[PDB]
Amino acid sequence: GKASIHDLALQKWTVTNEYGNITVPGKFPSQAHLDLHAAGVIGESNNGLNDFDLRWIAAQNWTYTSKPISGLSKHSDIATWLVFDGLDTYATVKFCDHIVGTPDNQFRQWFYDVSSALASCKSDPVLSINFGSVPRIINAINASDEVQHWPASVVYPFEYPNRQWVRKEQNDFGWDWGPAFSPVGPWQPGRIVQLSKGGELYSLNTDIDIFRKGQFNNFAPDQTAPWVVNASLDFLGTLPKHASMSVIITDASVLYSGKLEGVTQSDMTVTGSVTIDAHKPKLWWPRDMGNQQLYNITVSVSSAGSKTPILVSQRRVGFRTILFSSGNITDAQIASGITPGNNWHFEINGHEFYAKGANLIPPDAFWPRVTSDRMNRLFDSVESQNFNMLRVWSSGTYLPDWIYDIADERGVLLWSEFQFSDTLYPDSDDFKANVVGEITYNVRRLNHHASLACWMGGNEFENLMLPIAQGADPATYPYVLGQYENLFITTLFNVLAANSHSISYSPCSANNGWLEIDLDLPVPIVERYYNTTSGHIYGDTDFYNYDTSVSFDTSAYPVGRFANEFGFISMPSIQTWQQAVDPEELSFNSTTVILRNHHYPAGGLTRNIHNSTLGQVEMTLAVERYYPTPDKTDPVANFSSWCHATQLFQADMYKSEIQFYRRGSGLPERQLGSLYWQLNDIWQAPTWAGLEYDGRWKVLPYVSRRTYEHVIASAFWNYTANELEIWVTSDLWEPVAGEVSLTWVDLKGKPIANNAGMTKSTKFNVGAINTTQIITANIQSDLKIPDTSDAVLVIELTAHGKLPNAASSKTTTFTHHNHFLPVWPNQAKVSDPKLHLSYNKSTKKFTVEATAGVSLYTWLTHPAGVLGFFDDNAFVLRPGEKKEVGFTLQQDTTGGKWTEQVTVESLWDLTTP
Amino acid sequence: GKASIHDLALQKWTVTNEYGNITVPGKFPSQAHLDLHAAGVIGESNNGLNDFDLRWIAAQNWTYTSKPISGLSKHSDIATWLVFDGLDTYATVKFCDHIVGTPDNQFRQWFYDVSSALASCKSDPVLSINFGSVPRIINAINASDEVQHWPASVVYPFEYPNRQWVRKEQNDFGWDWGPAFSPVGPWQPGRIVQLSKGGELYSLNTDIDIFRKGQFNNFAPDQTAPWVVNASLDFLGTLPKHASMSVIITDASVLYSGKLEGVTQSDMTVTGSVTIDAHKPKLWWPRDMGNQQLYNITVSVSSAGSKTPILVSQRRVGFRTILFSSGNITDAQIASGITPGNNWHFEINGHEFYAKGANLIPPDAFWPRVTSDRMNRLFDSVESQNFNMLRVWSSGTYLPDWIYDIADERGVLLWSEFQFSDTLYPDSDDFKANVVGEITYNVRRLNHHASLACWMGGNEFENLMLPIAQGADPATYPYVLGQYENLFITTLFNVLAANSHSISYSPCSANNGWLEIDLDLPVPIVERYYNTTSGHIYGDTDFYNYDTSVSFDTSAYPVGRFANEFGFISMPSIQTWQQAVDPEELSFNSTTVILRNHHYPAGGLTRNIHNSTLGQVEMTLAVERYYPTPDKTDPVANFSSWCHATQLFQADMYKSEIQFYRRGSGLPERQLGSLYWQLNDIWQAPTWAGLEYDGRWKVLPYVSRRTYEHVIASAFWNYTANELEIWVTSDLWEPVAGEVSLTWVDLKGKPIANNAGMTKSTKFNVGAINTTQIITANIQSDLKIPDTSDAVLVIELTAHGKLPNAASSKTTTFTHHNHFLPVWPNQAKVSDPKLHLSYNKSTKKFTVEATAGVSLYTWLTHPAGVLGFFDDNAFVLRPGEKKEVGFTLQQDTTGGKWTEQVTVESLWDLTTP
Ligand SMILES: *[C@@H]1O[C@H](CO)[C@@H](O[C@@H]2O[C@H](CO)[C@@H](O[C@@H]3O[C@H](CO[C@H]4O[C@H](CO[C@H]5O[C@H](CO)[C@@H](O)[C@H](O)[C@@H]5O[C@H]5O[C@H](CO)[C@@H](O)[C@H](O)[C@@H]5O)[C@@H](O)[C@H](O[C@H]5O[C@H](CO)[C@@H](O)[C@H](O)[C@@H]5O[C@H]5O[C@H](CO)[C@@H](O)[C@H](O)[C@@H]5O)[C@@H]4O)[C@@H](O)[C@H](O[C@H]4O[C@H](CO)[C@@H](O)[C@H](O)[C@@H]4O[C@H]4O[C@H](CO)[C@@H](O)[C@H](O)[C@@H]4O[C@H]4O[C@H](CO)[C@@H](O)[C@H](O)[C@@H]4O)[C@@H]3O)[C@H](O)[C@H]2NC(C)=O)[C@H](O)[C@H]1NC(C)=O
Ligand SMILES: *[C@@H]1O[C@H](CO)[C@@H](O[C@@H]2O[C@H](CO)[C@@H](O[C@@H]3O[C@H](CO[C@H]4O[C@H](CO[C@H]5O[C@H](CO)[C@@H](O)[C@H](O)[C@@H]5O[C@H]5O[C@H](CO)[C@@H](O)[C@H](O)[C@@H]5O)[C@@H](O)[C@H](O)[C@@H]4O)[C@@H](O)[C@H](O[C@H]4O[C@H](CO)[C@@H](O)[C@H](O)[C@@H]4O[C@H]4O[C@H](CO)[C@@H](O)[C@H](O)[C@@H]4O)[C@@H]3O)[C@H](O)[C@H]2NC(C)=O)[C@H](O)[C@H]1NC(C)=O
Ligand code: NA
Repeated sequence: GKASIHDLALQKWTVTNEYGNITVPGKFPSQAHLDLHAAGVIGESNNGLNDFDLRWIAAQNWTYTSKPISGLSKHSDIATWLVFDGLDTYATVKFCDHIVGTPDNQFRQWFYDVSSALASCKSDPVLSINFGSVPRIINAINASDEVQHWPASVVYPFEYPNRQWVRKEQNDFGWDWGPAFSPVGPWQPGRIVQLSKGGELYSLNTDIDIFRKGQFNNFAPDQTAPWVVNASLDFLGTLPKHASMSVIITDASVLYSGKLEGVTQSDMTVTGSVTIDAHKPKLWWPRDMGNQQLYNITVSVSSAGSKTPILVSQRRVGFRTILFSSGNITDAQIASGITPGNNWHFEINGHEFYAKGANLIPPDAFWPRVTSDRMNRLFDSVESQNFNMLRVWSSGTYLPDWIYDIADERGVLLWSEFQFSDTLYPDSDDFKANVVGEITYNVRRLNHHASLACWMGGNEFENLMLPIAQGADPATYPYVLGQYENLFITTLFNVLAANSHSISYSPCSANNGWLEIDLDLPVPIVERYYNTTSGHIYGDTDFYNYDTSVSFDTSAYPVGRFANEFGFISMPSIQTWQQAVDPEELSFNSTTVILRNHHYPAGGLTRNIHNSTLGQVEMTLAVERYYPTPDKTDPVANFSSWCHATQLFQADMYKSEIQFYRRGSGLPERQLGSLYWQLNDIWQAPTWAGLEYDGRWKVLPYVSRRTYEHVIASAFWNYTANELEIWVTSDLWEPVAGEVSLTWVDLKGKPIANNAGMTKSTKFNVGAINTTQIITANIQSDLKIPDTSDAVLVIELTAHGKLPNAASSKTTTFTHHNHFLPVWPNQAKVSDPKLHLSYNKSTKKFTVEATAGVSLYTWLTHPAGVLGFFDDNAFVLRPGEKKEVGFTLQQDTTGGKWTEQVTVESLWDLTTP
Repeated sequence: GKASIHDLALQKWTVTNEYGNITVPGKFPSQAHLDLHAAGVIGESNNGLNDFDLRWIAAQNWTYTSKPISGLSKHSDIATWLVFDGLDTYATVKFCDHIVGTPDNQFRQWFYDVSSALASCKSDPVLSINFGSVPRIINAINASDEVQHWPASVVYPFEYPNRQWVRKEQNDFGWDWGPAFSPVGPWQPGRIVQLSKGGELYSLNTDIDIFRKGQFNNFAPDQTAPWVVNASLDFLGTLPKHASMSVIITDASVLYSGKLEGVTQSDMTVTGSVTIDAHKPKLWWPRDMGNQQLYNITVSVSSAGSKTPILVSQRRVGFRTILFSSGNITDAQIASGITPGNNWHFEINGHEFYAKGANLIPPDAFWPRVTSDRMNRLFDSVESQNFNMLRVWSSGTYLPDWIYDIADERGVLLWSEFQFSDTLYPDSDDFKANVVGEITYNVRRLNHHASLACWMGGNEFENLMLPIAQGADPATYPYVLGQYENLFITTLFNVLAANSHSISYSPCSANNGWLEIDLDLPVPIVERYYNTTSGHIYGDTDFYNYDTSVSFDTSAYPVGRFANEFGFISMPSIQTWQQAVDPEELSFNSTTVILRNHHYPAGGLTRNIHNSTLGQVEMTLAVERYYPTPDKTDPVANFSSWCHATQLFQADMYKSEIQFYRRGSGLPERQLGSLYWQLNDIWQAPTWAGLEYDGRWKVLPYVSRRTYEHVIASAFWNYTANELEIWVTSDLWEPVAGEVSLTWVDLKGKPIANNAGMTKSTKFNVGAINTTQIITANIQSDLKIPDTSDAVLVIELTAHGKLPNAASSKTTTFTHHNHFLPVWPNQAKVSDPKLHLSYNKSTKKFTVEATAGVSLYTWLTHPAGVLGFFDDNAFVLRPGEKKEVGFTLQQDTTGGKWTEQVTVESLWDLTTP
């Protein structure tokens, strides 16, 4: 009596529009833009001005229709279900011409009993799914005077208005780094399940919660306590009374084989738990903190009398604790010298760590075409930059299991969020009920992933949208604050706590922490909000100061506990532009390039050249103020070269912020995180990304890689006081010692006399997760530099130590390269360094040599036909010094000839015709 | 009392669509596609699948509206005219809200008296021109059962149907090498003319006819007779009775200053003539036949009593006779050994010459954007290929004066045609009246150009469309034949003869000649048609055999008097593709590349993949049968390389035809012309062009240049009999002597023993415009080639002689390079020739060297940022031999760095991964 399953992917689909005049072959899973492009009705959606030209698609219905489905049993002993892991979004499902369901949530698994439709069916049943125009439906919802309305500043759009009314990925209606395609379709897998009486059940969803005994959300657990493994299984259809549960936990070697205890059951769910000795399971750690130990847990449900299980579920899991700590700074912390206020940090298995990484946005406007290969390449680039965390930004979406799997096994912590973002939302009973379906399904679905690090209720509420709402409508503000608490704390925190003991919570991405957490309270998390004291420090920080005159001025950076967002936009490579835009449109300010800059966004549906131009201007001023301004005679080389200068400014600014945040680990703030805005791009356009749509590295990720190294030497320049400081900062969990060499040369590479009055070398000791000051110098009073525009300081650090939980006693050697230029890059008197470049096919290394003088911001550019990244880039090179640079080849289309097309350049080349 | 003129270009224009929802800035002259693209409403019309996607434009009206026009006098002593040199096509002209005209001919100058509209105007007048949707209007015309209809095979479309009903450039509705944009707008210049009573007149158009006294159309004039200069001037408005005319003719040094005699006048025209001694004017000749002597003739019209002229007109003219000879082969010609029948050749100033060139199609789908620079570059490429003639193909259009000017001064003969093409046409009274406006205006306008070489009534009537009509509807055929004669002979020949004594005529582009020409006959040209005799030869030839198994088989080529059309399609360069199509679409058979191949055309409005694919297949089979078939690992290099093989096949086939046509000059046919199909491209697509849209040379023009040299040595291979013949052919007007070296080597460059049994060198004598056989050899019986797949024969000719009408006694040296391969290129055992390439900035030469062996089809490719052509390309190179190759730089965008981006390759490179 096994469950009979027809995968909807193997069925045959046709897609039709609303007006009866467009019919093309369909795919499942897909969305209509993708099936239209596949048939040649449209060009690649990311191209040209398609954000405008393709709006006829979002404005109408699309229907996915199967051919008659064969092979279903028509015996009435049998229950026939439709199971949909994702439908995007408002849809009308029909089976043999009967409306069987009307789904309205992208983020929910839907299931419908079609037994009776099948029975009435005079031939093989056709399944059809009629997907609405989302703008039209949300416009119709909003137009009613019977629903909630908010001030214009609170619901101000990017492109389409009214997004707060639909449980759909919010960026689908446009964002300040992406287009507004509002795609629809069967966006995740789906199938038909036929279940026979007294037979096998079907598994819908499985919540595995591995926690320390006594553990609660948001509180540090007892690391000496036994593990509790709790398993709760959702299913279709009939589980008999007095059901029993057993589990086998094996190395992903049996850890445990046993029965579960305290079994409970209801109509569609069965739950049990088991306790395991603290000494048995090996711990999961993030990358560079130990092993990524995982286990397979298979859970079987049997029924009194039955020889064999009728429900079996398997997940891959880890044994670890991950705490997000946002409560008060303790007396103990205060006496240690930490500024009072509220924490904002993470702990893994009881250990504090410095978080290093970025914000992950959706890699594509069409989730169905996002591949395993594409996401594996992206994770390679994340590891290589020395990340241990991504913030999975809201709102794109809840990531599919397969993406958390990648994180799990590589050791990247995923700070996760519910899909609510940069606006205020409804809190009627029906909207909430829909949200609760969503929060309950996804919290349960995702809970077993070792990479999952926290849940936050949504993006930018207490730090941005709530105070906008207070300002915009003071009289109604306490009402909208109550809805916030009611939805994001009372409903949502209770839902998470009901389904997880292991994952901590915050009602939004940035806030001043909590005063109390207690489920006995009507609002179980009592937020601090603005109940603050002068001198105290709370919360994580943002930094988006676009005034280019203070960009490198550390007195303008925020003093906080964790930096979860910060950035400036930059152009992508010309090779990236070349993917999406016409050759004649390749200039800094062409109409198409400007219209693709959504910084700043249109605020609606117009072609807003003015707002886009504001971003164009920010980049232009940044370059003009700090970097040589290209003036290349070939207009193509001029565009390419201007694109690269914008990237240099972004890299250097992020470096400047990251080293300041990291040093803060050892100052009274005790800063413990850096997540730059933003890791990646959704299309080809000027943004905050470090990784372009296809994966190509900007200058940023090469610089952040170095600046995210375990042990770094960092140069801090107070340019008003003309004072230089060099600090050494380490994220290791034990003290380390080492040395930094400090070599002053002119831009031809000749040493400056007496090393400009500075020591050639100095030793250091630095505490665990801490910093130490090793040099201070007034450039005019204490150093003797004959010409500051003909000077560079080359900094090399070496240190010895162990990574956390290292097995081997053999100590690792840590090295960091850096430089300090006592003027702005545009003031440096660089000359042609006469770079030589060659490739060695045996060693697979490029050799780069400066022959005539010092090269600044040396830069290798791989060609179009290849994907990957170099082991270093944007570096200082002195003549005679030979540098070897390898490349991680992820994909090659050039049959190996790409090595001959690689080029090298430096700052000098920005200045030539 | 001077004429007051407002140029409509300096007025301010707005363009609006039919439905009130599109408004953009306008230009005059322009067309709506161009003004829409300029405003960013659409992308470049030539891009992607815009032939489909842009059809919403042709389907509706576009209105060009001025701002209120200032500065017109409102005195009723004054006549105010609108003068339009071209409006495309059906339009409604309004002036101060009054319909003043409804033009319906692209090819006519329209003028309208708006004096009364101006007088009623309560403020400054607005001029508006509402342009129709042409498809809609011709569909409406055709739908009426009151108009003529033809069999489907006769009016079979390319894309839009019904084109026979509109006097508009026929290719605007699509052709088998171009798109169907059906553009509309003020496509040529226009202005407002205010004329005061008793003042200056305004010149509309001026017919200058310089002929030999007694000369008539189509008959060889007397070269010893005096020149008659006839000047007929069209004007607005009032010329008083008893007007007089004088002329000054000056070097373009007075040739003549005098009065005109036999003056006649009517309402809008004044005419007079003057006779000049045969000894006074220096003659105009085509390029490489003498000087391009031109003169300025200024004609003034004065009135009894008036001190100064009231009408002045200036044209640039030449003194020469050009005969198109299509009458019977004379007894004299027969006794000389020429096959009987009818001639088809040209004579310049009484001398026969061999015509060499190609068919010129419109360079752009939008005539307004065609520039002087663009057409100058095209004429450079024409001269460089050794052309002396272009056939200005119908139907595109009647060329503007400025293009004939370029031809005039460079010496390129322009065989010109009336705009009727590849279908049969109406012959109602209104249609004819419209045509007569057209033929009369353009014949008069163009007559003074020395480059003008003939008028033919239209393309493909008697050789194609008439026999299709006889086959398709035998009963109605005599009726449609009568309309043909009535329109294209009775009406049109009379109209030309009324306005020109100097320019010969043919009722269509290809026919068997005439039996009689006599204006006393009801049909003044009595066509031979099919009144033929076995063994006799008539007419010019076409050749479009697409069966690749006979392409190089000279027994399949047509034996005629002149070859006016012949070809095979080939892909353009990848750099050309890259202009118009997405990167992902760059493969031989992508959907976009296939859809842009209009060989074969859709036959209507569908996306006809099947018909397009037939052309794709022709090119594929051609390559597979004869040339190495690329299999490059990089898909981009694979596409590029497949594009180049198609070009090699086209070049070699044209060479094979041209040398066969030219040799025919000395055989009983006495062949006297080669015009290959086609010179140039209207957009980026696989076609018969030798010059791609932007001007880039295919392989074809490099090969035809050599094959159009004055003196050539040509290899004829009968591959069934395995016989080689080498002939020397000369187009000079006097005998020449010289020598040809014949060097047999293997593909490493080592001589074959005893030169394979062939003489190393041989002398020749060749008659004026004639040929001589210098070698015959059976490859197996008479030669000793150890391995025919490891053999090449390198042929170099040198000769001494004079070009026609050369002043200097110093004789010119003529050299021609060629080769013979005794197997097909795909059978040749080529090895890596190890080519070296360098550039010398002082000499501006590239040096090309084969280091390791013989290189076949050596090929330099200039990069994207530069326009021009090399002085040689696609050549055989033997090792040690150094070849220098210069480049005519027409435009550079790369600031001189393009020389470093030039690459070289050979046949060998098609075969590598
Ligand atoms: C392992 O794990 C698990 C998980 O997995 C766990 O379990 C858990 O637990 C928790 C705790 O307790 C809980 O929670 C809770 O909940 C509730 C509700 O409930 C309900 O619902 C639910 C849900 O459902 C859903 O889902 C599911 C799953 O999947 C399924 O099954 C179903 O079907 C459904 O589904 C649906 O829906 C959804 C949405 O929702 C969607 O998604 C889907 O699709 C569909 O549609 C459930 O679950 C439940 O259940 C249960 O119950 C029943 C009876 O009733 C049974 O039958 C069953 O079997 C079960 O049982 C279990 O549980 C229970 C409890 O509940 C117990 O008793 C038993 O024993 C067993 O175990 C139902 O149906 C809610 O309501 C709650 O809340 C409350 O509480 C809290 C604490 O806890 C607090 O805080 C809050 O606030 C509240 O309270 C309040 O109210 C109340 C009344 O209502 C009262 O009493 C109190 O007092 C209070 O009040 C107060 O205060 C206020 C203010 O503050 C004032 O005003 C007033 O006046 C006063 O004063 C909670 O949350 C859950 O539920 C569970 N789950 C399960 C599955 O089971 C376990 O535990 C673990 N283990 C270890 C060892 O650890
Ligand atoms: C384009 O796509 C869209 C989306 O797919 C299509 O719109 C959808 O059309 C279907 C079929 O008509 C509807 O389902 C049927 O609903 C009726 C009830 O009708 C009322 O309810 C609707 C309310 O819609 C909501 O959205 C509106 C905006 O459009 C908004 O203004 C309104 O306030 C509602 O919004 C609230 O609720 C939303 C959740 O629904 C929520 O997200 C919002 O936030 C908000 O809170 C109105 O459109 C309509 O005018 C009426 O007011 C119902 O009677 C039908 O019931 C049948 O099916 C169910 C199972 O689903 C079954 O239990 C019943 O017994 C019954 O079955 C029997 O009848 C069938 C035939 O009717 C028969 O086939 C069957 O065999 C049985 O015999 C059904 O549920 C969707 O509600 C609607 N969705 C929308 C609007 O979002 C649209 O038609 C497409 N257009 C084209 C041209 O193709
Ligand atoms: Na209010």
